[PDB]
Amino acid sequence: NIQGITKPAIRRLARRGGVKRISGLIYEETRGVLKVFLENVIRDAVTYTEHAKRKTVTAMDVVYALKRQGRTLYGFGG
Amino acid sequence: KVLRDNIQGITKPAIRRLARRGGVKRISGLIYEETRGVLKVFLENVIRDAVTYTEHAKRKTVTAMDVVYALKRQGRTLYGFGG
Amino acid sequence: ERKAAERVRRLREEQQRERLRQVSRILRKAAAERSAEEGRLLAESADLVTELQGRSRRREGLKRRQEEVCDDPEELRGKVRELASAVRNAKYLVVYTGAGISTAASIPDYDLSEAEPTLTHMSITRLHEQKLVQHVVSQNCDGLHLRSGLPRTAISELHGNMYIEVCTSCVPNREYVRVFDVTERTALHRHQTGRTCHKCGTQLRDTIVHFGERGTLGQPLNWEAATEAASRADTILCLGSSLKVLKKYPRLWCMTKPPSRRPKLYIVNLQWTPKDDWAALKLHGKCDDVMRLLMAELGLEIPAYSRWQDPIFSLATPLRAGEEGSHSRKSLCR
Amino acid sequence: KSRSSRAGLQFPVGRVHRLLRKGNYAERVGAGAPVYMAAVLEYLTAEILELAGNAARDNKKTRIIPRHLQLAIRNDEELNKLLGKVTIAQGGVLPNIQAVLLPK
Amino acid sequence: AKSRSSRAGLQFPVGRVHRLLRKGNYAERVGAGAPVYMAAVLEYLTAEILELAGNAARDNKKTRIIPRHLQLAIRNDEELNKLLGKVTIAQGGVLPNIQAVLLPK
Amino acid sequence: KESYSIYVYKVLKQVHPDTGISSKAMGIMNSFVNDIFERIAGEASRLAHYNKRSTITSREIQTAVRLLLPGELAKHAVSEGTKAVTKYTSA
Amino acid sequence: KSRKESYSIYVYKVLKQVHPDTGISSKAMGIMNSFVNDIFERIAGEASRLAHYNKRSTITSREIQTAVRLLLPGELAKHAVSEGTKAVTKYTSA
Amino acid sequence: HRYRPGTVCLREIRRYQKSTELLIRKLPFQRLVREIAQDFKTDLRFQSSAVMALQEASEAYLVGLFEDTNLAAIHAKRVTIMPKDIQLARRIRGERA
Amino acid sequence: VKKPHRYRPGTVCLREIRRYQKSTELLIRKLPFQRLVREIAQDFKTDLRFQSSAVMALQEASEAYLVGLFEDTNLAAIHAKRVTIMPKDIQLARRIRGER
DNA sequence: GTAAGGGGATCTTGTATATATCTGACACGTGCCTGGAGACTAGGGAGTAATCCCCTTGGCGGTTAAAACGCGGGGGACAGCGCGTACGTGCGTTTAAGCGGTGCTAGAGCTGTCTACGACCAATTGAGCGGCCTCGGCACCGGGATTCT
DNA sequence: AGAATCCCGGTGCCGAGGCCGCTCAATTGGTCGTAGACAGCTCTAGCACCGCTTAAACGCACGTACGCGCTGTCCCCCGCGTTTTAACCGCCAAGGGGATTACTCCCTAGTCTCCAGGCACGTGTCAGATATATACAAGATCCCCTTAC
Ligand SMILES: *CCCN[C@]1(NC)O[C@@H]2[C@H](O)[C@@H](COP(=O)(O)OP(=O)(O)OC[C@H]3O[C@@H](n4cnc5c(N)ncnc54)[C@H](O)[C@@H]3O)O[C@@H]2S1
Ligand SMILES: [Zn+2]
Repeated sequence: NIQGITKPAIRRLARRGGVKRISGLIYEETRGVLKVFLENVIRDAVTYTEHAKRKTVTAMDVVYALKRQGRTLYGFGG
Repeated sequence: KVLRDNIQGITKPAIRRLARRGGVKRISGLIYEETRGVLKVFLENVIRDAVTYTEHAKRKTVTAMDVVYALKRQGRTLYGFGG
Repeated sequence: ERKAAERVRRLREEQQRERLRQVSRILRKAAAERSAEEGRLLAESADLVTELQGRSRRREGLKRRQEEVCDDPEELRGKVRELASAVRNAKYLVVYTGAGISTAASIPDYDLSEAEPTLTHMSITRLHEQKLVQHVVSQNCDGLHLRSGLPRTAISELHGNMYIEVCTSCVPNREYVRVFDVTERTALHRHQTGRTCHKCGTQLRDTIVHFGERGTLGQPLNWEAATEAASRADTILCLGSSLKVLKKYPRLWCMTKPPSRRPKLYIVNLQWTPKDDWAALKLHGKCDDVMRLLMAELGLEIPAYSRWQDPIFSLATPLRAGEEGSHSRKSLCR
Repeated sequence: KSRSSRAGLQFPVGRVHRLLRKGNYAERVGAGAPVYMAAVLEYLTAEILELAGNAARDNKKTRIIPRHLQLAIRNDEELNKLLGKVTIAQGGVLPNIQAVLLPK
Repeated sequence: AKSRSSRAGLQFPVGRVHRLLRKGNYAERVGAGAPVYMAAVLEYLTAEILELAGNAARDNKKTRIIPRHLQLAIRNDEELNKLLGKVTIAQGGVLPNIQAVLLPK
Repeated sequence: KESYSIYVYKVLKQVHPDTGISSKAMGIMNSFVNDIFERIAGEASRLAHYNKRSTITSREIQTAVRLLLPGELAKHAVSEGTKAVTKYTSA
Repeated sequence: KSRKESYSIYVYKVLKQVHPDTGISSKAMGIMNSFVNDIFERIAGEASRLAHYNKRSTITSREIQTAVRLLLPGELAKHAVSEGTKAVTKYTSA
Repeated sequence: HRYRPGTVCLREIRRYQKSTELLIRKLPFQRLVREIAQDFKTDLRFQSSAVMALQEASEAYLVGLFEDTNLAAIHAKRVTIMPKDIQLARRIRGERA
Repeated sequence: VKKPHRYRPGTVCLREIRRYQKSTELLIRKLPFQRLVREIAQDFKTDLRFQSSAVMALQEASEAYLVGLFEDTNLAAIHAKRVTIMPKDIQLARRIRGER
C-alpha cells in the first residue's frame, strides 16, 4: 500500500520544498522514510489508546504522540 | 582589573586537538575564527541562563547546580556533577 | 537478536583471551631453562614455534652486526698482499673517507682545535703524490685533510669545513681560510658568521651543511669533480666509514652502471656496512695498521707530521682589527 | 468587581487561579500570580493578532486565516524563535527560491 | 520479614521510593504497587548497565569501573545508546572511529 | 466546554476594530495560549521545587518569563506584568 | 551539616550480585546516581501526565507500566515489564 | 513551441509555494495508515480527525526534509538531488546514528 | 642534500587522531577558559563569584559540543569530495542541525 | 638494447609490554538517630451495570481529472588533465600555564520566632455557554489587460 | 508575435457575529494554622598574591599533494500528447462503542508508637600510578628482477 504514494505526489512535495530536478532513485527512499515515521507515530498513538481502554484512536492520541517526539501540532485540540 | 579580549586564549593547537578527537585529518586556515564565534555564542547562552537561576535565589555565587539546570534546559543533560 | 542470545561475545572473548595468554606464557619460556614435563611438547604449537624462532633469529641477526668484527693477523697479512697488488694494478682509484680515519686522533665517532693529523692522512698524501691516488672524497668536518698538505683541487668535503668562511655577494664568490672555527653559533637555516669581511662589505657565512639542507657552494664542497672522478674511476677504496650516509648519494657509487661495470670496492672498517656483500675483498681491522702494512708492502716511506708543517698558518687570512675577540676558542699556532 | 477589572486585563483571572490551584504545580498559590499570568498571555496574544491583522491587510481581506498567522509568525524573528518546533495546520511555506537555481 | 523490599525480593528501597513519589507533586494519591514496580524497573536497568560496564572493565585488565567503561558500555549497545542519546558523561571520551576514505591507499 | 474565544475576540477588537476571524484561526490561538500557560506554569513549579519552597508567587512567574521568552518580548512582558500587578494591588 | 541521601548502598549490592569481585570509583558512583534520578524523574512525569489525561487522581502500577512502555525502546521495555510484573506478583501474594 | 527545460519547474515551484492545500490523495494515505496500524492491534477504529492530523504532520515532515536535502545537494555543486543527500541530511539531523 | 627521515604528510595526522581518540582528558587549558567565562559573565551581573565545579562543568559541556560539531563538519566535508574542512561546512552543519 | 614497473630486504621510529616501588583512595567497622514499619479509623475515588443516540464502516453509480505510458532531445553529471599554492612537517625560541604556600574575608548555611498570608466553607448572583438566525465576505465564472518567453 | 497570469464585473451561498435564556463557577465574608521574612552567629571556601620550573605555544622555511578551473561525452531527466483508471461526491443502512448516571465496597490518607537501617567518621592495606628497560609493528626507501619494447 506504500505504492499508493505516487511519484507526482513526491514531485509536488519536492516543488514546495524548492527542489528543481529530481533523480530517479528518490521515490523509494522517500517511501522508506515515510513508512518509518508513520510506524513510530502510530505505535505511540496506539499505546495511548490502549491505556484508556478504548477501541477508537482519537485525534488527541495523535497529538500527544506527536508532542512526545517534539513535533507539536496546532489546530486539532492541543 | 576588568577582563578584555580573552577569546584569543583558546589557541590554534587546542582547536586542532579538538578536531583530531572529532576525526578530522586536514583543516583549512579560516576555521579558527569560526570555531571561536560558535564557542562564544554557546557560552553566552549557557551563562545567561545560569546567572538567571542564581539570581532568583538571592545569591551572589553561581553554583554547579545552576549550570546543570541551565544545560538541562537546553537539552544537553550532563552526568557526574550532581543531580 | 535476543539480548541473552547475544551473549556469544562472552564465549568469544573467553576463548580468545585463553588462547592468547596460554600461548604467550607457554612459548615465553626458554627451552633450555624448561623441565621435561613442561617443555616436552614445546613443538606442538608449530606456528608459534616458527614465529618466535624467526623473531629471535632476526633479533640476534640485527644485534650481531653492531659489534666489532676483527681478523687474525695471518688473514690480515694474507689480504694486504692482494690489496697491494690490486692498488698497483689499479688505473683510476678514488678514496672515500669517514669518521673512523680520524678516530686515532681521539675524535668522537657516531675542544676540537687541539687535534693533529694522524698517520693515515700522511699516508694518503704520500699515495696521492705518487699518482697512485687521484681524488679523495671525505665526510669529516675537522679539517685534518687540509692540515695534512693535500691540495684542495683534488678534494671535496661534501658536508663543508669548520675552518673556512665564504661570501656569496661577489660574482665569482670569495673564500677565506680561518685558523679558528666558526661553529659556535650555527644552526639550521642560520648561516651567518657575524664577522667583518675583507673588502666585500657584507658579513660572511659558514660552510657546514646540516640535515635537510642542500649544498649550494662550490669552493669547499665541489660537487662536479667528485662526481666526475667517481664516474671515471674503476676502483674504490673506502676506509673507516660505515657508509650509512654516503649510501644515499647515487652518483658517488655509480649505481646507474650495470652491476658488472661497477668499480670494485675494498672496504676497511670494523663494523658491518650495507655494501659488504658486493665487496671485492673486505678487510677487518684498524685502518692505520692496514695502511702502514700497505706502505711496507709497496716499500713507500712514512711521512712524519710536525707542528711547524701546518699550511693553514701560511694560508690564514688576517682578520680585521678588533674582530678577534668575538671568538671564544683556542687558536692554532706554530 | 472582578479581579481582572481590578487590574485592567481582559483575560480571566479566576479561571487562571483555578487552573494553577488544581494543576499539581505546588502546595500553595500566591495572590498575584494569576494577574501576572493574564498580563503576559494578553501581551503575547495582542502582539500576534496585530501582526496577523497587518498581514491580512496586505492581502486585501477582512478576516484572518491560518495562512496569515503563519506569515506573521514566520516573518518576525522573535515569534519565529518562540514557535520553532510548532507545526501550524494549513499554514504553508514562506516563498523562497535559491539564486543558484535561477536562470542566468 | 519487615522491610518491603525483602517481601518483593528486590535490592532497591520501596519505602524511600514511596515517600519520593508522595512528596513530588505528581498526583494527589499514590497506589500501593507503584513503588514496587518502579524499584523493580530501576533495579533491572542499573544491573543491565553495570554488567556491560564490568565486562568492559575486565577487557582492559582492571578490577574497578571508571567512567570510561560506563561510556564504552553505553555507546557500544544499540538500545542503551538510543535511551541515553542526549546525555554527556564526564571523563568518558568517544568511541574510536576513522572514516575509511581517510586511510592511506 | 471552555475556551479563550471570548477574550481573544475582545483583544482583537481592541487592536484591529474593523476585522473579523474564522474558526480555525481561533482554534490555533487557543492551542497557542494553552501551550504557553503550560510552559510557564511548569517552569515556575520547577523553580519553586529547586529552592525548597511550597508556594508559587509572582516572582516565580517573572523568572519563568525571563527564562522562556526571547529578547524584547521578555522585556515588554515583564514590564506589563509588573504594571498590572501594581495596579491590581493599589486598586 | 545534614544527612544526605544517595543510592550507593543499593547500587553496590546489585554490583556484588552481578560481578562478585569488582569495585567502583566515586565518579562512577556519581554518574550512576544521576542516571537513577534521571530515569525516576522521566517515568514519574510521564505517569503524572497519563493520570491527568484520563482525569484520575491516583498513580497506580498501570500508569508505571504504560510509562515504561512509552519511554523504553525495545526488548529493554519487554524485559523491564516482565521484571516489574514478577516483583508486584511476589509482593502481593506474600 | 517547446519551453527550454527549467521554466515549467520554476512555474510549479511558485505555484506550490503560493498555496495551502494538501499534496497527497486522501484515500491511499488512509489505506496505508490502516495497514500499518493493523500490525499493532487487530480490529482497530479511527476518527477522521486522526487521519487528517497524521497527514498534516507527515506532509510537513517531508517538506522540511526536502528543504534540507536541497541545501545538501547545492553544497556539492549540483542541481539534482540524490539519495546520498537524503542520507546526509537525516544523519546530521540526528534521525540516524 | 643531507636527507633525514621524514614522514609523508598525513601519517602524523592519523597518529594524532588515534592518540586523542584513545584518551579522556580535557584539551583546553583551564586558566584561559576561566578568564573567558568570567569576561562573558560580567555583562549580566557585576562582582560575581564562581565555584570551581561550575567552571569544570562548563568546560566539559563546551568540549563535548565542539567535538560533536566537528564530527558533523567532517561528514559534510566528505560529502563534497574533499578531505579538508572549510567554514562553509560548519555553516551547513549548523543550518541543517537547527541552530542559527 | 633500453627502460618502466613489481616486490623483498632494511633502517628507523613510535608504541606496546614486563618488572618493581609506593601512595592515596576504596572498603570495612562503630555510634546513633531519624525515618520507615505496625495497628487502627474514616471517607471519598473507582469499579461495575445499564441505557442511548453518535459516529464509524460498508456498498453503490458517475464523471472527470489525475496517473501511467511513450518519445525525442538537450542540459547536466562525471571523468580526465594541468597548474598553482596553501597546508603539513620539523626545528629553534619565547612565554605563560600549573603547582605549592600564605592569608583574608565575603557570604553561604543554620536557628529562633512571630506575624501576615493562603486554605476552607456557606450564600448567592452574574458571566459564559448552548441554540437559532440573518445577511454579507469570499469563491466562482467569464472577458480582457499586462507580462515574461 | 504569443501563451500564462493577474484584473475587473456580476452572482450565489453558507459561515461569523448577535440575540435569549439559563445554570454552574467566581465573588464575599470570616476564621485558623503555619510558612517564611528577619535578626544573628559562625566557619568555610572563594579570591588575591608570590616564586619557579618546564612544557606548550609561536615563528619560520620547504615542498608536495590537494583544490579548482577547463574540456569532452553520453545519458537520463523534462516537456508534450494520448489513453486508462480510480479518487472524489452524493446517497443510503446498520450496529459498535463512547459517554453519562447510580450505587457500593475498599483502598488510601492520617496519626501514634517504636526500633533498626543507613549515614557521618575513622583506619588500614592493596590496586593503580610511575619509572625503566625491551620487544615489535608499521612506515619509507632502495635496489634487484620481470616484462614490453
Ligand atoms: C647531509 C647531513 C650531514 N650531516 C653530517 N654533518 C653534520 O655529515 C657527517 C656524516 O653524514 C656522518 C658521519 O658518518 P661516518 O663518517 O661514516 O661515521 P660513522 O658513525 O658512520 O662510523 C663509522 C664506522 O666505522 C667504525 N669505526 C670506528 N672506529 C674505527 C676505526 N678506528 N677504524 C675503522 N672503523 C672504525 C665505527 O664502528 C662505525 O661503525 O655524521 C656527520 S653529520
Ligand atoms: Zn662577495
